[PDB]
Amino acid sequence: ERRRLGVMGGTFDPIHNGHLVAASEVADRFALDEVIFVPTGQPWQKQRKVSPAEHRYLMTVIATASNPRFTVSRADIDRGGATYTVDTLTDLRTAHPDADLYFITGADALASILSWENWEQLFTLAKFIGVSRPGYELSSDHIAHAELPPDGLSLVEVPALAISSTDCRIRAGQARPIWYLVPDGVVQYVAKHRLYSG
Amino acid sequence: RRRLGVMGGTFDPIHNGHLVAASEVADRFALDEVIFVPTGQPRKVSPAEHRYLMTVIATASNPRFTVSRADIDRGGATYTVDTLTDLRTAHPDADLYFITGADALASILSWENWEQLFTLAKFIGVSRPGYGLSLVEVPALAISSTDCRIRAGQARPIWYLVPDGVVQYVAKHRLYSG
Ligand SMILES: NC(=O)c1ccc[n+]([C@@H]2O[C@H](COP(=O)([O-])OP(=O)(O)OC[C@H]3O[C@@H](n4cnc5c(N)ncnc54)[C@H](OP(=O)(O)O)[C@@H]3O)[C@@H](O)[C@H]2O)c1
Ligand SMILES: NC(=O)c1ccc[n+]([C@@H]2O[C@H](COP(=O)([O-])OP(=O)(O)OC[C@H]3O[C@@H](n4cnc5c(N)ncnc54)[C@H](OP(=O)(O)O)[C@@H]3O)[C@@H](O)[C@H]2O)c1
Ligand SMILES: Nc1ncnc2[nH]cnc12
Ligand SMILES: Nc1ncnc2[nH]cnc12
Repeated sequence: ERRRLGVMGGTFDPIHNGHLVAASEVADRFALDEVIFVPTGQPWQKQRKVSPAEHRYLMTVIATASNPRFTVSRADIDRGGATYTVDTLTDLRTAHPDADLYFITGADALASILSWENWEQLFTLAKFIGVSRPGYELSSDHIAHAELPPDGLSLVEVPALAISSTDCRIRAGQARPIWYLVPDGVVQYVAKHRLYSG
Repeated sequence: RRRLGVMGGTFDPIHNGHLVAASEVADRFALDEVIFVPTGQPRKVSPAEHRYLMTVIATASNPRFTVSRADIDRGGATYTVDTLTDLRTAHPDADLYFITGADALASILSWENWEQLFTLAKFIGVSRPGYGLSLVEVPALAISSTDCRIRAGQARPIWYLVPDGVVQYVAKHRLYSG
């Protein structure tokens, strides 16, 4: 029986309960033995100043610590240059050569992955799961510009992804509470390091 | 004057969406405290003691949240005019703000003694996005107690939907499984 590993890729600025719900749901639905959270090292620059990678890594560790089936990888953080998912999966394939990999991320990010990165490598390395919030309307036809390999892509709606990291950052900047949006431990970490209150 | 939130609901189970909503309303309306009030109840509803205890577990860590037994101890059906009359007596010099799901509050004119309701408190309805009385949209209310019960019954996880402590409470008392 091959091990089945989720690879949960995100910038996580901050990680929030929506991400955790999504990973837990996908792990159960796809019978995953473990979910490996991989915070981005250097996410693509958007028109936005991302917290230092070490802060995002620690928040992800804090958030996932209590789950026996979650862990955190530094694979992207400890690779120089912009983060690309072919590289993420090559590294994890190396560290887990006998495992079946399932890469999990937001539906919108998965569209970007498929539009820029090489499909031959991507679908040789893993299957893909796109998770989306209520009201987000994307078809599997629209997530790619062409037909995808057989069982290569699944899409999963997760109601708790109504919670967004952007909303958490704005609230923190406005000195509005992020209790219950964001895990205990992470709330206090955000505040004492003043990550968004600047 | 002191400003008190009154967070009314059946809470079967209480979940992180409820906690998010109460936290936002308390901040937005500068409430000194939010009192959670589990509804009295006779669709098989979990016994009132279990719903009360889950709500206590869920709110314990917040210095400004507490839980009242006023509805479950009254006996018989819950009417909010009774809830507010009880709390008005318990806190005679407080401005009350009654908070619950906007879908519930939509029928307030059909609730018992609506005339007295609007003299006793201000009303705040919290809703998920896409939705006298103020309305507050709360993205986290995409999480619903119905979804939590369905999952638990199907032996699917409710981690992170429901607070720590409440997850394990639900399972060890087999509330929805079976
Ligand atoms: N165009 C790109 O940015 C791009 C290109 C190639 C590869 N990737 C990979 O795509 C993944 C996401 O990168 P990002 O987080 O930087 O994209 P993002 O553009 O910051 O976020 C895009 C959307 O996806 C959601 N999201 C991101 N990761 C998620 C996750 N693990 N679970 C659920 N929802 C998630 C975000 O919600 P929140 O804000 O709530 O997370 C947001 O709504 C990373 O592994 C990254 O290496 C991204
Ligand atoms: N005659 C009356 O005076 C009268 C009549 C009806 C209701 N009420 C009062 O209305 C309140 C709701 O009763 P219910 O909970 O039994 O209604 P419900 O019909 O069980 O649920 C109605 C909707 O409201 C949501 N909800 C309930 N309480 C909430 C809260 N505190 N914050 C956010 N969403 C909430 C539910 O989501 P979840 O399932 O996720 O909570 C559901 O979507 C109680 O205080 C009840 O006494 C009074
Ligand atoms: N899935 C899980 N199993 C056990 N303990 C947990 N704590 C948080 N998530 C958990
Ligand atoms: N709003 C809050 N203030 C202080 N400690 C808390 N713990 C959980 N919620 C809290």
